[PDB]
Amino acid sequence: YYSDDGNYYCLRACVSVPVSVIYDKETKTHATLFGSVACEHISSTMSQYSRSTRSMLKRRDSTYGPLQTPVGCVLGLVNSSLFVEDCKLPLGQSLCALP
Amino acid sequence: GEMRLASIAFNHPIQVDQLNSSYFKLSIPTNFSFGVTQEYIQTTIQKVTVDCKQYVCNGFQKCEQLLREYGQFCSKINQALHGANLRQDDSVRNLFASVKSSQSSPIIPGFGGDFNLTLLEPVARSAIEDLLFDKVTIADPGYMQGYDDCMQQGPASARDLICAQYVAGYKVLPPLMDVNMEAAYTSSLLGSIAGVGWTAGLSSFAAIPFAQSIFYRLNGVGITQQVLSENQKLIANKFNQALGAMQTGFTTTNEAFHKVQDAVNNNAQALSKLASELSNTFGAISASIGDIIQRLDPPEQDAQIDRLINGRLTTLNAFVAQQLVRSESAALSAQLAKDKVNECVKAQSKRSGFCGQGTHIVSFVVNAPNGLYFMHVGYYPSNHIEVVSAYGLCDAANPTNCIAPVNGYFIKTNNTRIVDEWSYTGSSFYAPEPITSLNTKYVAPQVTYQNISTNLPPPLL
Amino acid sequence: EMRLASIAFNHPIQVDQLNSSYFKLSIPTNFSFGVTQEYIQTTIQKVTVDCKQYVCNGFQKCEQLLREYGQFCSKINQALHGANLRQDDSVRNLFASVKSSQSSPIIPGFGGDFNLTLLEPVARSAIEDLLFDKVTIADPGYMQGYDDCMQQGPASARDLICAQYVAGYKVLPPLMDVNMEAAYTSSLLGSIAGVGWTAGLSSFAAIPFAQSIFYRLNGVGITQQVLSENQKLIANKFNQALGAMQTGFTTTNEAFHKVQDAVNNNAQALSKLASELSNTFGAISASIGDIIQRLDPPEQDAQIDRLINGRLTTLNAFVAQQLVRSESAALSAQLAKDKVNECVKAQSKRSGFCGQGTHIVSFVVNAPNGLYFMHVGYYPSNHIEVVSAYGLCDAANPTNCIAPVNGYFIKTNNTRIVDEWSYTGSSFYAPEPITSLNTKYVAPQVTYQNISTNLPPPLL
Amino acid sequence: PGEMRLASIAFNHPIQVDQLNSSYFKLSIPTNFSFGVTQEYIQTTIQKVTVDCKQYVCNGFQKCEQLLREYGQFCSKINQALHGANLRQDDSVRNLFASVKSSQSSPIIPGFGGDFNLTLLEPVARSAIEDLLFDKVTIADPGYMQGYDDCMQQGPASARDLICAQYVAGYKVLPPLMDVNMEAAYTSSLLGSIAGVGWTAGLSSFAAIPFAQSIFYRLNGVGITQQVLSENQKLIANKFNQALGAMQTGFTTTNEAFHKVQDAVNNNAQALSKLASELSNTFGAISASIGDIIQRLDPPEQDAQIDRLINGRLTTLNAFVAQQLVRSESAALSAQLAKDKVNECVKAQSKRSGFCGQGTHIVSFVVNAPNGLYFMHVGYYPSNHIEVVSAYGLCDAANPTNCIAPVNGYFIKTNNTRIVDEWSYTGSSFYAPEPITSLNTKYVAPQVTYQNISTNLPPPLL
Amino acid sequence: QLHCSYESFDVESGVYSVSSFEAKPSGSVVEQAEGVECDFSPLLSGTPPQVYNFKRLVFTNCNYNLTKLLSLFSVNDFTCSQISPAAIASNCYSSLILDYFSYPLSMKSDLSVSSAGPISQFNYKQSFSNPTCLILATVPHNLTTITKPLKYSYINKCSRFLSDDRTEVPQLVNANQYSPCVSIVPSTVWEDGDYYRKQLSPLEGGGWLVASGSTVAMTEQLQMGFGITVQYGTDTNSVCPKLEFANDTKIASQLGNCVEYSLYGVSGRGVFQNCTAVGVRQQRFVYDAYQNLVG
Repeated sequence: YYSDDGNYYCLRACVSVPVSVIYDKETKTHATLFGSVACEHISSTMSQYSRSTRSMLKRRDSTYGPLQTPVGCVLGLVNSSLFVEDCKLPLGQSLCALP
Repeated sequence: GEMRLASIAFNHPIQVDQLNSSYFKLSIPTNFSFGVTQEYIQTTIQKVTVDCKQYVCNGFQKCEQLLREYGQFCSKINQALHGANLRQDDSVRNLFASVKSSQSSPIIPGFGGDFNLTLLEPVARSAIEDLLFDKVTIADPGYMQGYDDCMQQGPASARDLICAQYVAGYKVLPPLMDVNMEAAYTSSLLGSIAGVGWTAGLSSFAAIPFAQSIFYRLNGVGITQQVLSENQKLIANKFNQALGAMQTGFTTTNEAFHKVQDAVNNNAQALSKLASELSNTFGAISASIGDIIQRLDPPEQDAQIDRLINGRLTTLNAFVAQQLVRSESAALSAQLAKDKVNECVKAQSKRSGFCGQGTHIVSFVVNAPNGLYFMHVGYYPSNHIEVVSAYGLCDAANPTNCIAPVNGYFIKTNNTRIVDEWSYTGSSFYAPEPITSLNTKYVAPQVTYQNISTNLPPPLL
Repeated sequence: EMRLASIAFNHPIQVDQLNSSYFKLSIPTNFSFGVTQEYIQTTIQKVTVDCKQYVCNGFQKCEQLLREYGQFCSKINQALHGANLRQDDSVRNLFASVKSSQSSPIIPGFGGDFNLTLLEPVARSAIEDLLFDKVTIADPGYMQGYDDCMQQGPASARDLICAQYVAGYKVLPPLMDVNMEAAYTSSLLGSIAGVGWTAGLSSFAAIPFAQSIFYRLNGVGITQQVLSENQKLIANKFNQALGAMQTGFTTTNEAFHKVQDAVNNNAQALSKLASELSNTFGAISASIGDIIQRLDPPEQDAQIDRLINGRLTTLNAFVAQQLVRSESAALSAQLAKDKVNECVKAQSKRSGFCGQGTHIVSFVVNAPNGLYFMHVGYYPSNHIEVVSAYGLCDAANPTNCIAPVNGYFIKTNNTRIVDEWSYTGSSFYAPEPITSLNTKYVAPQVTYQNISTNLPPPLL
Repeated sequence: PGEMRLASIAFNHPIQVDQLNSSYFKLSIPTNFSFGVTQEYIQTTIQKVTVDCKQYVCNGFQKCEQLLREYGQFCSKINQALHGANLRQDDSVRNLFASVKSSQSSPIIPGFGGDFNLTLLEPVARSAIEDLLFDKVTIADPGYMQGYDDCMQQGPASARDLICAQYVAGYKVLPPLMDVNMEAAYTSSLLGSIAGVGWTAGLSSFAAIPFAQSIFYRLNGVGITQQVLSENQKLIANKFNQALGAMQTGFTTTNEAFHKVQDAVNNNAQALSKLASELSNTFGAISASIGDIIQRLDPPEQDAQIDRLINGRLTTLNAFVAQQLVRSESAALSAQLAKDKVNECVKAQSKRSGFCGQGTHIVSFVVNAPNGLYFMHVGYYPSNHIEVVSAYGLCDAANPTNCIAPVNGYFIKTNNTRIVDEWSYTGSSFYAPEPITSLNTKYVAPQVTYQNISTNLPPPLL
Repeated sequence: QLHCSYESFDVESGVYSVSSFEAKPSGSVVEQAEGVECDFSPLLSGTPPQVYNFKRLVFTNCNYNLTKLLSLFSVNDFTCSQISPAAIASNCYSSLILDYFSYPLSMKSDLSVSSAGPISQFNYKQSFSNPTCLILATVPHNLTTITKPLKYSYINKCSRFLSDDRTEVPQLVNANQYSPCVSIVPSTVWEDGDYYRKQLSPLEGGGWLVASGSTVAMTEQLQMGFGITVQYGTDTNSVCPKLEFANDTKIASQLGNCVEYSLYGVSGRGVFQNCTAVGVRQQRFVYDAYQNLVG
């Protein structure tokens, strides 16, 4: 838009953050991925918001910071640096997600 | 504990360093094991038909008159479904034509000698096929007692979609194949075993013991005959252990098994999608035609009926299209099964690729619902060692005397029983032996052949 | 009254397994040539759609109404053009394998004593023309074209091709040109004689057809000696199988049935389109001009809009159907290409592919929208059981051991052979003396017979 | 330019060779040859995507949230269908790679293949050839990392990527199952799986012999005689390198396999773009925007317009799922074809014809490509064919039971001044006469078409 | 068009389809009539009927000029459904049907094809299978052969009492037909709210027929209403506007371009040829399975 102050401004509308979750049915536990958004926009609670609570993540993630990964920022994933052929829950790339 | 991030492992191949000059490093396994893989090839779609009058409405006169305007849609629907069912039965006959053999061995208990052979029928189908049917979660079968299992002359706990078949106007057509005849066809394939060897096998029937056909196949992959004679009981033991693992094979981590279960699920899903649509209003006051008739003056009544009829017809059209697609994919899959019966089963194969990944040795097939289930016996190498080897050998006194190994390699001897500096080995297993005319052939001379100045028996001079 | 009956189950001939160093062996004592046939479709007829004329016929009210939907037609035309391009690609790819770097000239009397009805009437072939005559397809397009619509022709024409100019349809011509197609099938006949004598991927043998047949027969384990004795018999049985092709164009021949259904499917697609021109969507009439003549324009285009929308919907359904068929044809064309490069260009050992009678040479001819294959095959008969051994050895010297090449060792039942054992071909019962040509030295085995007297290979 | 020219389509006639009467025949044999290359693109996957079924339909406006509840079960069907399709794509990749890996391989070093140029060697990595392919590809930049912060206002105003439009549509583009470096390692292992190729099927043993040595073995596998090969070794390597060097000019729009790669890229792009355009597609609703219809309508009217907007939006999602299911299945079938080619066209020499390049078969190679695998097949092309006199076989006239026939070649009347013998042997693949010796022949049953030789044959001497 | 179809200024090379030529058709010819001038003279005299006493005219085989008919009355309401009001005068049909009755403008609220009024409940209904119209009009003072009713009147009830004297069931009028209660109701209603009953026989299924009606004051000049509907036939389409064929050219052969035509009011466009006969005679028009005229 051209403003009446004589300056062009541009508009990118707004964006949303995709989310996905890891569900381990065998232990009945879970962890999550915020994708491409990166951990610079991640905080312990969300002001945005996608669901009425985030507390199910907080059950263990009250004690941990967000972790950046090559796919994206995650919660509760832990850096174990293990090498495993098939986690049965791959995140794509060289990422994997052990039970 | 918290889930753990991890790298995906990459298994590295064993490295073998390249060497220059006239000789080279060679990698050979020193141990092996039998093992199995399995495959499920679906060959058919369950055949169904649809009463196109009863799906839409149920004898109310007003909708019948309204339906007459659209009666040609039903004719298209019925014809399309009929043609789809004809294709399914064409594929069955075509498959069976290759399954049948002109001749076979009789089959008795104790077949296969020292091999255990749990696949033998309980004369029958087979214990393995019955385990598959028991593990499968499929609803109780149609035809008998049928309609009286819908009816009050039975348990109140029945939950079969088959009873709902008589509400919805669905008809499930019986399979063409007849399970008793099907069991006979699988035994006929077992009767062609022993065997595929001794030329193409397309005329003559060898009629030899099963164990003998196994030794033939093992010699066909470069295992020396001498090793085979010394290890005969060992081979039977390792083979039976691989076969015994089939009792743990009916688990959810077995992908072929999982595919069988999902073929069953896909058929059930098609019918359940259809059942739920009977209650789906299209903005109509009710899903029941009789209810809207009872509640409405007829000039307004058929506005509601019309909305309801058109949505019902649309779901039938989508349903037919879905079936046509599935029918075509099944036909293609059936062709693949036929190819494997005429290749992976009827002969030993050198192709790799097809069959389980362990070279190829005899494979078997059994009946599975809506398809065939294959099992592939295979050879898995282990404990590889590196050895010195040469491209060939030739007499240093006469450059035209040149030989090269047949189906094996010339290696420097590491064995105390062989006085000769070089020895022949099988290619599938480490098995050094003296070089003799039976394991070698004359070849044109080459610069990389070793110049042997003393003792060579082939040629002696 | 119709009769209830059991489905028969043919039982395989049973052959008893035997214990010890020898075994029962089943061998045929007679055979017959026979044929099987297949139809592999390779193409879908190519059509295009005028997207203005299908919906409306130049009425000006609909022209302006149609403009709001003009991008749908652009998608429709583009999708159809891409489908047609794929059909042309498959044709060129197929022909690239059909062609050969070299071929034999072809003359009448080719194949010697073999009858060879497939030879062209120099032409296409009599067999291809029989197929074309049996097919019920409507008279062909392009020339004379427009005069089979127009009053300068018979009143009895019933071609959908005239209706093509009403509906705005266009049938694109086939790329292949039937005369070039005939040249390609003769080029395949010129590659015959032959496939043998190693890979055949460089050299061209240029030998008589009969010689290539004898070579193929020896390639399936028939002994050479038998082949020389029965040469006229072989030609006679072969011609009987070939003669049956005149009865092959019947409705019980499934390959023939498939050809007719390919024609039916193309015709059916167009007939569905034609019927939809009369289909109202609750509109007062199927004719646009009629509803225009009867209505004030504020009301008139409510009727026109309903009519346009349903007409567009049928075009969308039609395009989707064509795309699916085009893809299935492309896959089918790949299968045909494989058979030309396997079943036709070489004898095969695979079973499976080709007609079920081992494999011996197969032929292919043009069929509408595809290729029609014919497979010569070998059918065994009159099986007998014989005594046979895994091998033979020298009883005086255990390292002298032999086993048959491309055949078996059986106890002799023949009065001309003094030796207790005899060699046979594996395709036919034909006992003969054991000589070094038919055997090879092998490692010793416990099941080999110990021969204590007369064995010529090794003599000692 | 002038007027266009109508022209006939040319028909290339096969070289004619006469069938011939009696015991001898004309034989056509090439006198020259060249290496050449053919190539294929086999797609193996569909890009994996998911769709937020609430965000695509509406932007979280509350009236939609209330109305959407009536249709909530449609979304579950949509999500499940897409999820299963994506699962199948991942399974196909894992399945393929299990056959791609070798139990053992040669290390890869610079200078591999001796005199062969080998531009496929890694920049120790991918390969120079793979990089040429990826640069020729026109695909939009990947997300993930830094991902979203290249979409956000701190970036260029000129981005037009469907990838950052992903955060508007409720779209999610799933990451590929494998890291590109692992994929390169899988094909590095295939390069190192060459040699053994011969010496049986090679199934477990690893011969570990030089690449040039394996080539000569393959050339004897097609009937080229060893004497010829030893004379021409440098020449063969040079012709091979000329054919190999042409791959740097192979990345043009005239290369049909390359064109198929380009189409694969735009099949994925097209699917996503269709739905971006559908966000603006009013269904006769007052506006395609929910907020517009909220701001201009009394709520009893407003809800009716919202429902009309929702119905068409759901319909395009249903159509989209059907489209994805078809594509996923075709990719699975294509992946199966690739698997067989790895186990035939790549791992070993094949005699089949048809498959692989159209020039017999000699070694072939495969590289990574977007959404698939790209093959190259080296092939052999014959040239300058001549006709020669040839015989079905030879026998001793004095001892008719002594009959022989050539192995992997043909008996020809000699036309060579170094051979005093009236007959000579040449390989099936090339014209090059040689003396007839026991190594090139085998004993056969007698036949009437064999020549009656009354003079001199060394195999048998008598 | 090719560039527009691909939305670009540089289309990829190829061969591509474009829209077909329109083929320049010849100016029109007709086969309409012979026939005789319509006979609408019954409308020129007497008292028009009470709404349940309808008088109907049906025309076949004849030629007309409805605007001359219309000039005889002043129309205060002309509307139509499924046809423009002008086109009903210009279109040829298998029949032309007119219903006429007396009708005050003071009751005009009860006549429309969609009306819920007692006039439509029990006295008149019109089918929607035909595209009829409607007319409200009054009589000029120079039409002395026209006469008027003492009061305008209609039936506002027509139902049958159940034989047990509690339950009662309405008998709504059938489209294009008189209600059954006309057999007991008087030719005019003598007083507002008059009602009558008839015991019904066991042959009639029992019960009592019950009917009633209402009246409206007379006016200085008569008010009238009309219902008009038309029927399209196939070979029976003999009712048309008077021909304009004079001072034109010989018809119908041209042979020639695919000329527009009307034959007996059946519009279409096409070319004719002198072919052989097919059966069957006197059906005129010949058709294929797709509803396209053959000849």
